[PDB]
Amino acid sequence: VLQLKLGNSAIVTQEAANYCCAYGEWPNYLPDHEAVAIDKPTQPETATDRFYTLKSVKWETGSTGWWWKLPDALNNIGMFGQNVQHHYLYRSGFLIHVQCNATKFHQGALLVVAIPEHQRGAHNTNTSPGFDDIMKGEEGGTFNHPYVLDDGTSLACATIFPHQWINLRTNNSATIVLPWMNAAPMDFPLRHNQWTLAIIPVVPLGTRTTSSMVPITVSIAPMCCEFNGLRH
Amino acid sequence: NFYKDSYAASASKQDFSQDPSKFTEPVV
Amino acid sequence: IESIIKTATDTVKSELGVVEAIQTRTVINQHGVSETLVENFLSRAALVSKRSFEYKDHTKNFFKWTINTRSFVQLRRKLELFTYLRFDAEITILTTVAVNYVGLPDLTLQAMFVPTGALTPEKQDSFHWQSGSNASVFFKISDPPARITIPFMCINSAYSVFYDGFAGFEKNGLYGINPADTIGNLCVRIVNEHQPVGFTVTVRVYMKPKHIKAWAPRPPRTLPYMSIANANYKGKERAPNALSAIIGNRDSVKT
Amino acid sequence: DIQMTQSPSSLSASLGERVSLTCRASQDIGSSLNWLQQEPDGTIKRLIYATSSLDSGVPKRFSGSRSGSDYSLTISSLESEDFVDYYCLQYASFPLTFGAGTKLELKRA
Amino acid sequence: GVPTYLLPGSGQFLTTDDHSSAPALPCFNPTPEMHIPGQVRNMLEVVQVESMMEINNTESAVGMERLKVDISALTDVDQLLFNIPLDIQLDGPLRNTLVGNISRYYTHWSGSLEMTFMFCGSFMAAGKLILCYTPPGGSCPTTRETAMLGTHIVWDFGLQSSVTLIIPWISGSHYRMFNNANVGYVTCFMQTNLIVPSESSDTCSLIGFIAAKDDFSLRLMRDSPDIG
Amino acid sequence: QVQLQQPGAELVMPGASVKMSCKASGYTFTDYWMHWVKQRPGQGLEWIGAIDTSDSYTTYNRKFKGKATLTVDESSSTAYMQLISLTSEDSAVYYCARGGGGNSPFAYWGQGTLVTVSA
Repeated sequence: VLQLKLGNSAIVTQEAANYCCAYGEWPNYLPDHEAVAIDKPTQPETATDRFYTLKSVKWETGSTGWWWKLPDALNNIGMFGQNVQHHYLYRSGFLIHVQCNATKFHQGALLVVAIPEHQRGAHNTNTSPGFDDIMKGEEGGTFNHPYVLDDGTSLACATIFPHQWINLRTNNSATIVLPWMNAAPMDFPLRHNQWTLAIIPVVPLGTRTTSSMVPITVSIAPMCCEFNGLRH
Repeated sequence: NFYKDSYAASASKQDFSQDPSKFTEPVV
Repeated sequence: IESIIKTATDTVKSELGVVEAIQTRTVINQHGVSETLVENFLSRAALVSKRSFEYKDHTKNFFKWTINTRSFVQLRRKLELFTYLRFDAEITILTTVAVNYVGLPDLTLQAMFVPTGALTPEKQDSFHWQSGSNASVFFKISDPPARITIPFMCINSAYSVFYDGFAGFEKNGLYGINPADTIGNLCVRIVNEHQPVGFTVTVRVYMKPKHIKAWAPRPPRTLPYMSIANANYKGKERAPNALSAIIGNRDSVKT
Repeated sequence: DIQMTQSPSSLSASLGERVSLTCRASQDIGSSLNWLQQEPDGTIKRLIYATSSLDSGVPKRFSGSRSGSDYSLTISSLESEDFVDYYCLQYASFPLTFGAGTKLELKRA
Repeated sequence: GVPTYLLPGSGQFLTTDDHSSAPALPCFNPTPEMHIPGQVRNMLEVVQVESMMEINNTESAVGMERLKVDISALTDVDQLLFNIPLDIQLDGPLRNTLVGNISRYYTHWSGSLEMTFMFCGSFMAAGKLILCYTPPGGSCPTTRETAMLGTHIVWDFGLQSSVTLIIPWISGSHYRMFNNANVGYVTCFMQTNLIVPSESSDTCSLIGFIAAKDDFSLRLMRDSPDIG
Repeated sequence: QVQLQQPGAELVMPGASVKMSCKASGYTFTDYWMHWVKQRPGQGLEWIGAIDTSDSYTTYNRKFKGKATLTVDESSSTAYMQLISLTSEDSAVYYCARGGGGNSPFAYWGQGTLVTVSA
């Protein structure tokens, strides 16, 4: 019921106590001692703080999952998509709200995990994936084998990353806050992907009828954005 | 360490500090 | 909460009806946690390079290996537990000479480190071995093995084990390769000239990282490694370590 | 995308003459490369895979080596059936690409 | 100068030794340290994080559905669902976890474990279960009337959606050594039938979790057999 | 023991669609990749695309993106290539290869089809 309003937009949200700060830290502006570039970073006030709602994916019983690499879905959207190609460097955090709306008669579970530095892989071939296979854009991608997380690791151990559980009993929504995770203070928008947002249906959907469709809405708020290398 | 560089010294195992809170309870 | 923990915490004794777990007692646990530290865990001397060049009669005869921890697979899954790593490399070169009774002469070897960005016109006798800018070490066969410390060389704060992105800005860099991180090449040759003897020299290079700082622990890799350049997986046909069954199979759930 | 540059595009040689075709890649592809033999009848057949190793059933006259910035296909002696269209292929990274191709000619009058 | 004599074992190369060595690049300034979230200063913090037990692995279990335990509405009363061996070295539900994968690099392991169960079924699903922990050398009961004499809890789906099960550490030795029997078991029966409405699916699911307590310790590092 | 079958001519007027067929036998078809390569009369070879035999996932070239569709059937153990909006631009000999875990190679090829479109 409680509505979260940041920027020129807002979304009604269900109350969830004790949300997830990734690795127990809140994203903040770049401190002076960790700065490198001597220029003045441009700081959007309400511009990059608005909620960017992606396309709602249809979640069926046989859906393996979905993954959105940041900031790949945000490469072109809104005014923030402009600053992607309009600036040479950036650093930002993300406030991710994933809300799955369904009645009390649906059963299932969703594992929403934010994977820092996710290196994908292809099944039964030694060829490295191409450029379009990695970077989807706003569309996103679907796991081919979510049990191995497509990287060869184990899904049972995926809980080491920041995550929240969406169960159709207790809470139908999740909120994850991702600070800046990088080796370098700033990075290149079109090249490197710091985080990855993965929604994995650990327990599939079920009901009496054979066909059931439960939508999932994903919202991303780029908090604490900075930009350098102004061009064009 | 008798050398002039600090990175060439012996490995320091004496740091026992921990913060389990950022993993098991990643909440505020 | 960040606090200093020397040993595992103790246990408070327990004590009709409630509205926690079981009945406990007071136990003072003196078991040390020092050996589980990331420093003690990641730091061990392992063999990252093994090569033996064929030397009998030359009347190629050296080796240079760009250092990457993916060559020794036990260390690869070891270092893939974490994302970013910060450590100082400690290299030790061991020289052993086999026989293909004459007796073993004492050769003089030169181990030279070439950092990334230094052009190498690679030859055994070419002048790039005598360059004063490149740090070199001279050691005989019978002696304590030569040991040097390589500092932390990077543009960023720490290495990237898992790099999501591409190389350079040409939009084609072979996915999974970080341009920022390359340490360099390690060039080793025999200082002495060609002696027509059939002895084979076997050089072993060990690396023990120190001052290790880790971030973002990751799940282990259950499936085998297809290639060293990327994360592709295949899996064994039968369990374990498969795509269908990673964990071994049993008779029944009630067994 | 990584481009494979195959040169020369054509050559003229007689029997018993050793020739070599050098392909250069923009990005380093590692040890992964393939050579394909295209017969004039429309059937393509592999020859070299992963540098050194050679197909079983293919005679040993075909060989290959890596200069380390480049890849070369060395043939000891030419034969009447050795005149084909050679293609150097990179299976290391998607998308996979082909070479420009090379057609062999015979010295005549 | 100073007269010195060599002790036995001088000049040897030991793999576990710790000493300062000559730096290869004198007067070199490394890149300054920047604060990176989630610094791990000890491996025990990784072990304390919960992870998925796979209870469904017997046969014909491929990937995802192995993480859940199927429960239908037609199952009868007082039927044994599953038993979970506590052996870390051998392959149980526990072979690959966050506590299991890290412990295979060691030998002597001492500490208390934890289990969380979560019911993923619908909101209107009723019924009760019983989770019976079996001490080591327990000789697991056939029916629940023998297992109800130990430490257990009757857990309702509707009231509470989760289970907290603490496994105490009971052993004679201060540590237990991995192999190259009967450490304990956790069993689940059917207290009553599963009651679901007519608009909800007949099946259900359960996801087991395991983590380590704050007293869990490890030592005597070794090589991981998991390679293959 | 192992071969590849891709016969046929398939001449068609422009603006229509075509669904090719590659039927592989003599090995395990579900466990190996499928590839497609075209042979143009102008002395050239282009890479059509790759498809995982398991379910769905494919990779396409930028030039042929959207003009080609790949699908496989694990029952009949066949590989299909769908093409739409055929213009006079496309005339070539389409091939289908296999690959695998090791080398992901082109080792086995098909006979090929002669595709000529005319207004």
